[PDB]
Amino acid sequence: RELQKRKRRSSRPTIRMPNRRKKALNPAGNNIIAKSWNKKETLSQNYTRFGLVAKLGKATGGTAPGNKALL
Amino acid sequence: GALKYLEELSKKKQSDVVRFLLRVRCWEYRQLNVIHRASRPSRPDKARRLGYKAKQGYVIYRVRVRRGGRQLKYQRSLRATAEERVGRRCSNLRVLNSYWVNQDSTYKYYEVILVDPNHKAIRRDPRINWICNPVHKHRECRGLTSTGKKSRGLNKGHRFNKTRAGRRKTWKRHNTLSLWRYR
Amino acid sequence: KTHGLCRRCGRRSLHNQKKVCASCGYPAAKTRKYNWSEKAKRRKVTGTGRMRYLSTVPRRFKNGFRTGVPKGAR
Amino acid sequence: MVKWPEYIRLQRQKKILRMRLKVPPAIAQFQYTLDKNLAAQAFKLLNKYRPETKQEKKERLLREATAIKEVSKKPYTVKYGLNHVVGLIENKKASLVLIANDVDPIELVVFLPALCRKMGIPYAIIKGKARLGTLVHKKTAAVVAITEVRSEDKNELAKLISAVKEGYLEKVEDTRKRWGGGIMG
Amino acid sequence: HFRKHWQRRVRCHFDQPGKKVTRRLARRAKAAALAPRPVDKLRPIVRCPTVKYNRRTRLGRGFTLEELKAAGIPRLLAPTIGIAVDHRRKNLSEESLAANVQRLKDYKARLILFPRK
Amino acid sequence: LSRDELELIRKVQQGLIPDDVEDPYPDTVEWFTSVEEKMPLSAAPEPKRRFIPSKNEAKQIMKLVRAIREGRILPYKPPEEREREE
Amino acid sequence: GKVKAGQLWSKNKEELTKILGELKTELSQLRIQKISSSGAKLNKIHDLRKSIARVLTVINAKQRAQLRLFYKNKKYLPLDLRPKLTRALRRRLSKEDASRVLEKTKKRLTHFPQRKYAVKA
RNA sequence: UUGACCUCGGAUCAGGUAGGAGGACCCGCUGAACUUAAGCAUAUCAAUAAGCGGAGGAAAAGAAACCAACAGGGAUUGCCCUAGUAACGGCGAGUGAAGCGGCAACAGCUCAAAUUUGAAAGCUGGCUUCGGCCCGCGUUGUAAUUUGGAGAGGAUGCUUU
Ligand SMILES: [Zn+2]
Repeated sequence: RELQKRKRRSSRPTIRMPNRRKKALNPAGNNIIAKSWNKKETLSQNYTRFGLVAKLGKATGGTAPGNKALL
Repeated sequence: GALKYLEELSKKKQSDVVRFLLRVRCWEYRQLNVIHRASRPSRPDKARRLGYKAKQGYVIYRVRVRRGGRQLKYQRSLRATAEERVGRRCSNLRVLNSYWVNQDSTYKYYEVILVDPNHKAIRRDPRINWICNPVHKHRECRGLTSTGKKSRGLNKGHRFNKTRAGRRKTWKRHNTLSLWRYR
Repeated sequence: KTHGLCRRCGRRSLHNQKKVCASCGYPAAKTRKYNWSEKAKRRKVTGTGRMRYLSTVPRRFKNGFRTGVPKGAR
Repeated sequence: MVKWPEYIRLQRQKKILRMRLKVPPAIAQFQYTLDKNLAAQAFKLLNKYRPETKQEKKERLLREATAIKEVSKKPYTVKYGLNHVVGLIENKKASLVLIANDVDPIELVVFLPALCRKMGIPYAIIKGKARLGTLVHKKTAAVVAITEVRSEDKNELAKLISAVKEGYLEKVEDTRKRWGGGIMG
Repeated sequence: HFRKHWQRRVRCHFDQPGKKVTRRLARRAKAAALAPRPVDKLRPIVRCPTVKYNRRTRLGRGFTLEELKAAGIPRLLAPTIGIAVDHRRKNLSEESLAANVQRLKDYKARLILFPRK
Repeated sequence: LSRDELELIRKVQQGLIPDDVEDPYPDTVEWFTSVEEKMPLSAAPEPKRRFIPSKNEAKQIMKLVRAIREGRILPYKPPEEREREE
Repeated sequence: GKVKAGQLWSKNKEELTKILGELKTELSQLRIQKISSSGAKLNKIHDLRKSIARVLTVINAKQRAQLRLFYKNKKYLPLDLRPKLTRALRRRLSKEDASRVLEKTKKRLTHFPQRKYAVKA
């Protein structure tokens, strides 16, 4: 708190952190999945459009109609 | 080869050979310093099964600890006190392990295998360089050696219900009032 | 006087006979600090001074703790 | 009067303690060591069968490498190393075993005379682990063993074996069982 | 039951939807890393221990070595192609063996394995 | 001999006096080592490596051959050539 | 009085030393005579101080560059010529040391790597 | 006389490392009293506060000397219910878990006990023309192989870099 009060009255700049995440949220590359991945679609909808299974476990909630990814 | 025989001999500590050798060594250690560097392990089978290697970066340190109570008993083990005293003398080393070597009427003697984390022979070996990570700074002070693991009750089962994941973390988990959003 | 100037904290709290500071404990390596006084801990906390070096660390972290010069520098 | 240093006094008092206590027979057997002549004969044979140093090994390997650039029998050497020699004794491969008498953790070698007696390998206790060390190009050697030799001196090895089993084993046979030391008198 | 200082140990959960968003983004990151692969591993069907739950079944930890050998899947290849292996479990009966073997051949029937290079 | 050494001996001896037995220092009876073991203790097979030339030395020699072919190391010269050269 | 930086970058050591000497002498004389009737002398004094700072910076940079050219293949560098980082960053395991594996692990990873696959719906 | 070994020391010798801070969360050690029981001492407060030691971005725990009595489960951690149940208690005040079940996340491994013995095959330093040369550590054991729901050695024929 005293440190934050000090920086408020200090002429030293506020060091803004960029939002660099450790893990990327979208697949990338020149492979098949990367050129057909919709960044505005979820994992289940993307794997539905691919024709693949996303989760091999037991269903844990209700799904949207035409899920086809949560086996 | 010979280490099997030494293990069987170490299992008979009141036999004539082992009793004679223990008494002569106790006399010498009593007249040495409290915490003194040991050139080689007096029990090579025991040190070898605890992870000691005849390699640059490995050090033995013999230490005597006054035995008896602290009728308030010290909940800290005498072996834990030994590792802590040696760890302060060798503040640049990491305590790997320790083992009983001798006992007298007023002292109990232990040997502590230490490892240098800055030696290149240790930093290049994938079997020991886990100790080079800074999360292993002073393992003897946080109950992370063998005596620390025993005294904290870190065992599986119904007998170790309140201590198997940490006693104070379990107590904080049981004494926390969880209020959700939809009540 | 009872208390003289201390070298570490700069206060007139160093006992003239015991030669021990009542505010920081100057001959001891560790600075005197107690958890029953939060006000005392916040009067000498990290951030109440000049920060000659600790204020330069976040900018060096932001660029990855890099060395060298930009390309084309003179 | 004058004051002696501490470690020298510890050394001399460890002498007197190890020689004037009632020593158990397994430790008291190590005070009976080979004579000068038999140790000289044994070391003549073991000096005939020394291993190669690092320089000779790299030199020989360079010779084979350039011979390949431009046939052998099994090498016969003195066998050393405590666990290796114990494994050789247990499998009845060793022919003669020489055990040093000044191994500081003496537990590493107390069972060795009894083991050699049980499996039937002739053994002898020699003066100096540093002597066995010079033979194998190391600083020290707790025990050395010879298993088999080249043809041209097999007879000599046999005589040496017989020598120790007539010159050391029967002189030790009665005193290998008795406690040593004491201040009676 | 407020005998102790419960004020210092009240845990609220105003970060429940934020943690749900964090969990979904972690699953998305797992999807990004394992792009054609499922984010989950295949797990066997096991029976619930006690007599109260003996009637129902659930997902286990990993397939038995006998189940993998009977399905025709080698032990060392199995963790690298999305199957979980448990060396502690035993079959003990011919009915769990057949069920999990059927599960493994059903998984094999619907798998697109790519060559190494 | 001297009194101090004998005092030390008596101290460490009193540390090793079992007075509850009639004979604290009996003669050793070889109840186990008197019988001889005629066969080895291990019935394990001998590895083929103990009958064939060394494979580690073969790898080392091939590494040396690769080093000579790259000119990285100098080849073999017999010691009399090194003596007459120097 | 005022000197640009690139002109200082072009010159060599003895030259930069003689501008350093003449600037210091001019600053000393102007500080002596500036105690009376300080008019435009103040701006010149400030500019001269900045000029000495620039010259000292250029000589220090050239000297450290030459010292780094000396220690290009030597194993140990002076502590002034080593990267600072942090104390913990200087003590952590190196990239070559941390990425090392055992031979058994390398064999297992060589012959049984993680495979690419897809379960079809 | 000379040279090894072992042990104990010195050096403003070379290369390193520790101390302090911070301490919300974490791992240990140590450890009260008020208060409640309309008095109070067992109990409670509380294995809390204060005090001391030690880390990190998380820590700790962790791949069963486990749970179970099953048609069985299968490292650790955390959420939900279990459950104010079992159990213990001036059986008063009260104290108070765990297995199963649903979920989140999932990942497995390294040594010691073996003889490489047809070849210490291993490693720290110094010198470098940077390619390979010396001293040392080490046989009282450094590499490879193996870690008990395993494994080794031979034989065998496919399949892998
Ligand atoms: Zn002060």
